[PDB]
Parts: sequence; structure tokens; C-alpha cells
Amino acid sequence: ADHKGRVGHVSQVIGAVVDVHFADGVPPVLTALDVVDKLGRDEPLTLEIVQHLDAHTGRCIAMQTTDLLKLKAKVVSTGGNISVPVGRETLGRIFNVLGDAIDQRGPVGEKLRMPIHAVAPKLADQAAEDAVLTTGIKVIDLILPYCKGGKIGLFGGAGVGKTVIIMELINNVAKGHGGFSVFAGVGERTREGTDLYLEMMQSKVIDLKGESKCVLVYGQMNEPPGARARVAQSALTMAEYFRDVEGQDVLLFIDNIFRFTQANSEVSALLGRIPAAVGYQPTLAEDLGQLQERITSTTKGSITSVQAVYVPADDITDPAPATTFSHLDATTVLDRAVAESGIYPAVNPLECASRIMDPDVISVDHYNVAQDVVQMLTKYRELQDIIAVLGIDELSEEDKLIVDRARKLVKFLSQPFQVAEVFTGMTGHYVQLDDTIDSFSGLLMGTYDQVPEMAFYMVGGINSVLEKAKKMAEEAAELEKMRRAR
Amino acid sequence: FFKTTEMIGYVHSIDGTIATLIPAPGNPGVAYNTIIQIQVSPTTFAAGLVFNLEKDGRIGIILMDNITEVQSGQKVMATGQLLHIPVGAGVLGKVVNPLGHEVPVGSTLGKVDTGAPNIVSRSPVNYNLLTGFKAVDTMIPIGRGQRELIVGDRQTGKTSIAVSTIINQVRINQQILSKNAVISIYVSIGQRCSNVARIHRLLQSYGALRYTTVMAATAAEPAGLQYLAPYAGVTMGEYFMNRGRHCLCVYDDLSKQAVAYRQISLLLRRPPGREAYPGDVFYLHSRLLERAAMLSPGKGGGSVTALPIVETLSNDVTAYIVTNVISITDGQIYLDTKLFTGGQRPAVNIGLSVSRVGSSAQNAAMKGVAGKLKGILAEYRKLAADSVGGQQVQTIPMIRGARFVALFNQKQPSYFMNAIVSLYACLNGYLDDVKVQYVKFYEYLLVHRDLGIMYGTAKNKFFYMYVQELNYLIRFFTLNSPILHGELEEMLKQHTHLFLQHYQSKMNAIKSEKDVKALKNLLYSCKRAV
Amino acid sequence: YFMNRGRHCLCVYDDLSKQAVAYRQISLLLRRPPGREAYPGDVFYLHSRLLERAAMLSPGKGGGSVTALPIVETLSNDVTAYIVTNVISITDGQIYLDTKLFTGGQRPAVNIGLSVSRVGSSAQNAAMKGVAGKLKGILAEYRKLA
Amino acid sequence: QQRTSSLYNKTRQFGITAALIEILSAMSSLEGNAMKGVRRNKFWEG
Ligand SMILES: Nc1ncnc2c1ncn2[C@@H]1O[C@H](COP(=O)(O)OP(=O)(O)OP(=O)(O)O)[C@@H](O)[C@H]1O
Ligand SMILES: [Mg+2]
Repeated sequence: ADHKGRVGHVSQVIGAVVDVHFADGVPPVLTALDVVDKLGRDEPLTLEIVQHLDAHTGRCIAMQTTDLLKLKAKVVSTGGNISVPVGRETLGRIFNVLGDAIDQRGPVGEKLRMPIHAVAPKLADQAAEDAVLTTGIKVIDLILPYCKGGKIGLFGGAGVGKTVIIMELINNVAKGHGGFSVFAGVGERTREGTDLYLEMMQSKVIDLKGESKCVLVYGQMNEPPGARARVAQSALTMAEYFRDVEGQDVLLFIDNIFRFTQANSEVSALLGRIPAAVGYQPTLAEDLGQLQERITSTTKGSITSVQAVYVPADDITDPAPATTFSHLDATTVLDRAVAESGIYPAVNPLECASRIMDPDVISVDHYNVAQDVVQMLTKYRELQDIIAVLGIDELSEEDKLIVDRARKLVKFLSQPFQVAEVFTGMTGHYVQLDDTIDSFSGLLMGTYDQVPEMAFYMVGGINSVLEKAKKMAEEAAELEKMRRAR
Repeated sequence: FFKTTEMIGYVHSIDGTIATLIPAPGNPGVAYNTIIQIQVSPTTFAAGLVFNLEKDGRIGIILMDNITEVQSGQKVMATGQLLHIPVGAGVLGKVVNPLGHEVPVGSTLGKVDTGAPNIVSRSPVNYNLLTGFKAVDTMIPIGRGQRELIVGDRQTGKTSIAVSTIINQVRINQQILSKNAVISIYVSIGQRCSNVARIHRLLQSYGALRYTTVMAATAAEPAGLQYLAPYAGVTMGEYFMNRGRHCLCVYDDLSKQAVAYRQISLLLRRPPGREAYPGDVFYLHSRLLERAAMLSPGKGGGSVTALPIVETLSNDVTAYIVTNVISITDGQIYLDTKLFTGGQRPAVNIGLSVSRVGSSAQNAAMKGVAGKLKGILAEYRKLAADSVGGQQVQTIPMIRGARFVALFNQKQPSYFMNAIVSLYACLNGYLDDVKVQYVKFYEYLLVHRDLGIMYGTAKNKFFYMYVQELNYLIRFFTLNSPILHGELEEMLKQHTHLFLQHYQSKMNAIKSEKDVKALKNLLYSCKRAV
Repeated sequence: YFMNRGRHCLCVYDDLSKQAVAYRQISLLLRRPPGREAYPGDVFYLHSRLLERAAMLSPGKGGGSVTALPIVETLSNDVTAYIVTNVISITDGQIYLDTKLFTGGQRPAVNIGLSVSRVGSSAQNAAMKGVAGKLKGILAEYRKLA
Repeated sequence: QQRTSSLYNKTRQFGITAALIEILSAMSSLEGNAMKGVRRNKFWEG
């Protein structure tokens, strides 16, 4: 506060690293500085203090290109860390690291701003007990339930409808829990960011003329590493506002978390720090910790993060994924093979995992049903391979009732999303947690052993299954009646 | 002639192509990443680029030309301006240095360091860009504004694909309006001057220089030039993008650029990273490829299509540079050595090749054919997995997969009508009775000949393969349309019947020592004729 | 404090693996010669001066004790890691928790085949020693039979 | 295949680390051999 408007002069410029000399003393670390001299630059220049070289000289990382920058150029402190707008006015808008609207849709008109860097919640602010996050999706809420204050790794690239799942989660969380969402594109292709924005506007999650339920914060590849290493924190700060001020269950999507690690690695290299194993920065654990720890469920609200993970060289022991996986409370595997099987959401139930799959957290009935489903699916795999050498006619009648129930389960874990009510034409479903548990529990026992297999395909709940079966029966009867006439 | 403004200092040290300057009296300042002129001779200057601004006043300089004339103690002047190169329709058909100087062979100014379009200024990729190859246009679509990598090992056919793509646009730009014409910019980096000349002759033979420009930073040119060539190349291409036109930039190749940037950084004492590359290498490539985009209709609808080329040593895609480029581009075309030596040319490994854009970058006719073509080939590979012994059984999916994998063998790019028709014929089973060895000959007769007219049996009124102007009708109306579907099937049926009756019948009856050789030569010629 | 006074204590370090990373971070920021896996040369001494303070004091000093249960994280069941081996070279025994058993529903997933206690045999209670004497042979035969 | 893949992914990690360590050792050697000379500035003018 006492360093608001303090004046300094540029002393050194080496790539994206700039050293500034202040006669009155360097401001605190992580302070933001603005280069007043915009002589020939097409964009404003802002620097972030990262180190102190002496009592008067300070090293900083430029968030934009340092072209047309001369020594002794004037610089003015902003009075604190980078400030980002927070409030309900940021919904449906696109921002950058500096919290400037890049959608060319008029002024934001915020009422408050918050610093990018904020300490994580103290041990006394943690939630009393773990709670489940009902996403409205049968598979996620049964075999790998999400958790409030949890970080969930969405393994699996594109071509598997990853964006559709993200949009559905954004819609369902607001629909059920009344919590907003913040999407952070770290080192993301500019083309894909445009496509995501158009899809969101098409699905009405971002209603220009109405009320939106999602914020976007994009730090693209073409931006220097100083920006890609702070965009996530800016988005996290926006979510923190809703978590604390409004007390909500917010969502924070990160695409990807690896790009965040890579950006900090590049920044550390520029400063000249000695890299650790596999060329990563020595502060790899600390950089992730200062971010993930801020993502937790407090006494006011919660922030559940869905982070898209990328494994370099398909090596799961690499320090980046290895350090990341230690912070993840759930895994969602998206596979093309399942999508090519016509199962959307394309989720491999046996490849996913979750830590709250314990009776001490979820209801005992939920845990028993989930384990029974997993066991049945695992048995269905071995039986599938047995019939390859034998033929289904050989299998025992226990193993031919278990190969019939399993197929119904696989078809029943698919679901039509409301986000695709337009481009697919089928009304979406939002299956409640209790409804899913009861439906699967009944199916496992064998109550629905007469319903046709296809009645479970792309349906929500058990009532939908009955309605589809009746329609199928009516259609079959009409066709048979017409055939008898001719 | 870069315009010098003031003296900023004197040369102090020289380390090959890297120099340092000490400040002049009064310690005048120089803008970062700007151009300077070193007075090598009384009336001659050497170009240099500012790279470092040390605290003590020393300046790091990357030399660009006339390095042999640079000596310590010489005078340095500054231009105070970024690098701007000539651009416009007046540069097409010429060899140009990254500094804008023309290279002798035997309109406005553009900044070489400019930002990419923002999110709101872009549009989805829908317009296709035809490479002229059936494999690429079908399994790995490329759309205008897309960034498609070409990754492969040495001597696998990387440069050929890009050159053919540039050439394939000549026959199209001549017909349609210049608005939709595709202007090509081929950037040679760290190559030989001989290869540039041969490429220049090759383009001139097909008349592509009228729509193409070549930017060369060859070996024996200082690393500084090799590091700026791609940026200058896009700057030439961005001129057309900001004016509602389409451009195609090819980089051959980014592997050598990264080495040059590494050389510059290390000689200037910058913190090295993995494989000794600096920490800005990823940023270097990203800000280069991200400048290739597809502008929205509100900004003219122009585009820049990027085709970076990368050399993978020993089929290792785990290298630092390769991974970074792959993580930036929108897909990749993988050229495999074994297929290249196996007679499959182009050697695209469709299993490892991908296009994240997808069918959106395909025409209606191509999209319909590809929808079924992709499915068939997968079954052929899976059944081919059991073809290692066991006497693979020829089901219809295999009977058609083999023909598809034999039609993909070509030397020169194929006109859209010829390619789409041939794929459609193989898709509907017209080649089931044609042996795999004679497919190329069958295609050649279909394209360059007309059996129906030869035997006086053709009944179609307009649909003939010699009518090269049907291509745009096919593009507007898919082959699966009543306007063209009826005549198309009639011609294919008639051509197939005549071929089996007359030609293949004689081929199966060849029994001699010279006829067999003549047949073998004919098949090989047809293999590289279409 | 309790050992010096004749009382007993139990310390659980969760975990020494993350301490090494922090010490490596400090060393590299100081620009010190990296060693194997970029860890500093004195990373072994970091844990040596720690675990050696865990001891059973002789009767003359009071009979105090500080039992220590350091924890270590491996990758893909790799016990050949630099840090893992260093700690194994300091402790008096190891409890190995195989991932396969844990995922198979067999919890706590103690892989008795790899685990060992080098000095704890004597301290074992007389009653449990009687039961465990034959149990060792039974399990040994059971593993061989399957 | 699961045992030779681990040794291949463990080898690439070690190879990257060692090569980088070598380069930094040379960088530190050339920095250490360098010595700062007498500062020729107007020390009194301060
Ligand atoms: N489709 C093709 N069919 C037949 N021959 C081809 C084809 N494409 C390229 N070739 C031939 O293969 C050889 C290598 O081609 P090219 O010059 O494109 O290789 P490259 O990928 O640029 O390799 P490098 O630049 O490292 O030498 C040349 O003899 C060229 O004529
Ligand atoms: Mg080449």
C-alpha cells in the first residue's frame, strides 16, 4: 500500500526477464509494475517482481513481449499484486491473466478486484467432513463419485467428447447445487478456445442476452511463459470469491495442468535456476502445492476442480504427472474404444478410481452397489473371453445370467446430456444419486430380468427404462399387427 | 537500406556470429530487439539484431550479414525500429532473404515480429486445402487456417508432399477467382543452395512461381538469418490473410531453426535447458505457429495454413523439439521409413497420423466417401493382423481395403475429380474383380482414357472423365446425388466391364519372355503416372 | 524429551520422501553440485542424522525409547530408487505395501514376502512368538504351493 | 514387455538429467574461472 505509484527505471533486459531499479526501494515480491512508456508498443507492458537483487534492484518477469524496450525506461508500481475482477459481472465473459476482457463485448463494470496470489485456507477453515458432489451423471456418481474440495483428473484426450462432458458438468452443478464454473485454458490452442466459446454460446451456458453460468480465462500458447504460469491463479481467484463471499460449490476446470507445470519450468529456466530431475524446476512440488491447496472445501463453500492431465511420453512415472497424481482425489478415463462402442459418456468404469469410495464417507448401500457393479463388470470381461473359445451356449446358466445383466449395465451407464438437446435431438436427463443407486441395486438382484437389453440404452433413471420398454413393446406390436394384415 | 539514426556504441567482442557492443559516450540507449548497422566499410554496413541489454551498458548483437567484415572497435548505429520486410504481390515468383533482400537466381512493409489474431478474430476451420494426395485428403484432412505437422525420418518424402501441395494449387488458381486462390510461401532453413535451385526449377516447370514465393536462409548463412526465416515467411503470408485471401506457409524445417536459436542463446550465455535448448524454444515455435489462423468473416475471411516439417532421428518422437511441435500443431502426418522402402509412396502411416480438425475440413463429396473409407481400412488392418500366416481370407472389406491401399500410391498430386471418382469406384465394389496389380492401370484408363468411347458404347450425355470442369459440379453436388449418381454408376459399370473383357483378359494370358517384361514396365509406369 | 526421561515415544514421519525434495530444492537454489537424480550428495546424511536419534537408551540412561516409522513412496513398485535405498540402508526393517494386493481387495496389502524386521524378533511378545513360530512355515509353504 | 518398457522409461529420465547436469557443470566452471576486475567508476561521486 505504501508503494502505490512508486517510480523505478529499467536497468536490464534479457529476453522476458527485466531488472528494475527503484530509488526508494523495490516493492514487495510478486508486485505488479506498469511500463508507462508505450512509445511504439501496440500493447501495454506489465512486469511481475519475482526476485530482489539488492535493496534497490529487482528482477521481474514480463507478461508480454519486451520489444521496443529501452534501459532507464520509467516504470510505476500498481500498489500490489496483479488484480483481477471478481463478481457476478464476470459471468459469460473471457479474461486474460491481467483480468482484461478480450471478448470486445463492452466494459466489465466490476465492483471489486482481488489479488492473484492468496494464501491457502488455514487448517481451521477446512470442512468438517467429506461430502459427495452429485454431478447428475450415473457413472460418475456411482463408480467414481466426485468430492467437494476435490481435484479430479480427466485423463483422455479429445475425440471422446471431453468438451461435452465439461459443458454438462457446468450445467448440472448450477442446476442442482447452484454453483458457477470457471474455465482456465493454460497453454491452450487458440483455435480450440474459439471452438469452445462458440459451443458454450450455442448450449446457452454462456447466454449473451441472458444469464451465463461460466467464466473463461485464457492464456494461450502465443503468450509468453509469464502469463501461462499465472492464468490458473487468476481463474482460481475468481472461484475463491464465489466460494467465500457467496458460499457456493464452484467448479474450476483446467486445460491442462501440465501446461501450468511446463510454464513455471520455463520461467524458472529463464531466471537461471538449476533444473531438477528430467529438466523440471526445483520448485515443482511447491508450485503445484501453492495452487492445489487453494482448491479445497471450506466452512463457507467449496471448489471442486476438474483438471485435464497429460502424460508426457506416456510415462506415468514422470515427475510432472507423478507429482500431480498425489493431489488428485478421483480419476475419469475417457477412451475412444468405448465411444466407438456407442457409449456416451465414453468412460471406462474399471479404469477410473476415487478415494471417497468408502462406507465412512458415502452411504453403505452406495458402496455395496458400486463394488457389486465393478465385480460384475470384471467377471463380464473374463466371461467374454471364455465364450471366444467356447461360445455363449457353453457357459453355465449363472454365467449366462451374469453375461445378460452385465450387458444391461454397460448400456445403462450411458446417458443423454441436456447440453446435446440441440445437436443430437434427444431430451437430456439428470439422474439423482438415490435414483441411480436404487436402479442399479434392483438390476443386480434380477428384478428387471424381463426388460429388453436396448431399453437401457441412452436413458436416465429406471422410469425412463420402463417407458422406453413400453414404447418398444408398442412399436413391435403395431409392426406385427401390420404384417398380419399383409 | 535500413536507415541509421544515431551511434549507440562500438564493437567490443566477436564470437563467430555473435557480437557485443560497449556504449558510446553519454551511454545512449537502444530499443530492444531492434536493428543496428555496423559500419564495416566506409559506405557499407552489416546488419545486426539486438538480443541482450546488460546492466553495465553492454549490448548483445546477432550478426546477419557481412560477418567476415566485422572487427572489434568498429562503429555501430541504431535504426530504432523493428525488422520490417517488403511484402505484396510484387514478391511472388522470387527468392528472398529473411531480411527482404532478393537472391539472384541462375508493395508495403510488414513487421517480422507481430502478434497472432485473438479469439474473437478467428473462425472455425471449414474450407479445405487439397494436398493432391488421396491418403492425406481422405484420412488426414487439412483445412485452411490449420497447422498440420509433417514428421518423418530422413529421405521419407517430407519435402515432396509440401512441394506437391504447392503445385497442386496451380491448376486450381487458374480456374477460380484470385479471391479464393492459394498463395504459397516455401521457407528453406539451413538447407543447401543447390536444393533451393532445384526446387525453384521444379516450381517453375509447373508454373507455380506465379503464385509462390521462396524464402531461403541456407547453410553458409549466419544462424541469425536461419532463426528469422519462418517469422519473415508468415509475415509475407499474413499480408494476404489480413486482406481476405488465403496463404500456405511451408517450413523446411523447424528442426534446424531450433539448433540456430540454441547456438545464439548459448553463445550469449543464456541458461540452457533440456538438450541444451533454452527455455524460450517452446515459446519460439508457439508464437510462430499460432500466427497461422482462419480469420472471421468480419476481418476478411483470410487464412494462413502452416505445414511445418520435422525430422525424427531413429523414429523417436520423444525428442524435445518434436514433442513441442506436436503439442502445438493441429494433428500430424507421420511418414514412415519402412513403408517408403516398401513401395508405399506417399509413406503415410495412417495409424499414427491424425487431424484434430476432422471432417470439418472436407468437401461434401470427400466427406461422404471418407465416412465409409475410414471404416473399411480399419477392418483391413485388423484382418491383416491375422494375415501373418493363416492364409488370410478375402472378405469384401479386405477385397476393398487392398485396392484402397494401392490407390494411395502416387507420385504427383491428383486432380480432385480423378481422385474422388477412383475412390468412389473402389468403395462401391467396381474393382472387386480387378487384381491388385492392375489397379493403377485401371485407374489410368479411367482417367486419361475412355473405354466406352473407344468401343462406341458410352451412353452418358455429360458425365465423362475428359470433362475436367465437372470437378466443381461434383464439389457442389455430391456423387451420391440424383443429378450425377445415375450417370456415374453407368460410366463406372461400363468402364469396369470393358476393362475386364479386353485388358485384364489379355494380361492373364501373357506367356512369354518379353511380354511379361513389357507388362511389368507398363504397370510400373502407371504406378507413377497417376 | 520423553526418551531422555525414561518414557517411550513413537514418531511417524509422513514422509521423508517429500523432505528430500525440499532439501533438493534448497540445495539447487544455492547452486550446489547435483548428484544422482539431481539430489544433493549429502541427502543421505540428511536422513542419517534424523533416524539415528531414534534409539533404545540403555538401563543406565533410563530405558527410554523413540520408535520411528518413516514413510516412503515408490514408483511402479520400484525399490531400487536412490532415496528408497538410502532409507532402507538406515532403518532396521521395512514394511512393503504392494499395490497389486491393495487393488485386489487384500488390505492392508502387507507383502510379507518382501517385508522384514531385523531387530524386532527379540522384542516380540512370548505369546505372539508362540503363535507366529509355526505361522511362518505355514505361509512359506502356502506361497510355494501357489 | 512391461519390464523392458520400465527400463526404457527409466533410462530416458536418467539420460535427460545427466546431460543437463554436464552442461551446467561446464557453465559453472566457466563462470567460476571468470573474475570481476577493478570497477572504474567515480566512487567518490556518491
Ligand atoms: N510420392 C512419392 N513417390 C515416389 N517417390 C517419391 C515420392 N515422394 C518423394 N519421393 C522420392 O523420395 C526421395 C526423397 O524425397 P524428399 O526429397 O521429399 O525427402 P525428404 O523428406 O525431404 O528428405 P530429406 O530432406 O531429409 O533429404 C526422392 O528421390 C523423391 O523423388
Ligand atoms: Mg527435405
